[PDB]
Amino acid sequence: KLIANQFNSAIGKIQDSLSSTASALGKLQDVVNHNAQALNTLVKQLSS
Amino acid sequence: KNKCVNFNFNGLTGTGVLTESNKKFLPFQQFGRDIADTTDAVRDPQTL
Amino acid sequence: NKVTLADAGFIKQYDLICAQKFNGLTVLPPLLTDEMIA
Ligand SMILES: *[C@@H]1O[C@H](CO)[C@@H](O)[C@H](O)[C@H]1NC(C)=O
Repeated sequence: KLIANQFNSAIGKIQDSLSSTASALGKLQDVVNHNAQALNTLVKQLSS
Repeated sequence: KNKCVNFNFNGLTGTGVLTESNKKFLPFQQFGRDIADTTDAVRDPQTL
Repeated sequence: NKVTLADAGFIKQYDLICAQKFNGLTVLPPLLTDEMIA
């Protein structure tokens, strides 16, 4: 019973931390940012 | 206006489709540029 | 919800994305949709 309660509490804490705008997913956002920056630079290079 | 045609505005030549625009050009403005310095808007020489 | 995309490579029949598209740069969609991964 104690182990079950501890596991449930840990899962609840994980949910609360994730939902409170923790900005934890930096690694997944970096890919999108870099790809978009590369494409925008490629397009903007046409003014030279 | 609404057909894919070649156009020549005061020696500025191009190919594309012409449509009526809502942009607010000032009296001393005649051209509109894009991120890649591509002409996007034009003032008609006669009908303004 | 936490992470937002820029272009998912879906239908773009009709900003920066239009400027990219008019200059010959396009994005292709993944084979496995999110439902299959779920
Ligand atoms: C001639 O040029 C004037 C310039 O303002 C323009 O208003 C007019 O429509 C043009 N055509 C004729 C037939 O006057």
